[PDB]
Amino acid sequence: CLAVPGKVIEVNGPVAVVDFGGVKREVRLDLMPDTKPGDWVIVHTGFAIEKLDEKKAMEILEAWAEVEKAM
Repeated sequence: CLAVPGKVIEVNGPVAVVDFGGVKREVRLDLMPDTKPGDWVIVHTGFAIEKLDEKKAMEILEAWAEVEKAM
């Protein structure tokens, strides 16, 4: 919905491929260089700015679903 987490599926140096609901995008990892496939990330202007796990990604999606329903 807005800055929704994506799943890191590939890492090549400072560039990752990250899957956002089926749509893969290239994402820069310079700010989080330890990121690995299987991690989740929040992305701002093409750069991963937070690394998170699946559990937290789920909770964020649940919150979005809730705010959207509430509005």
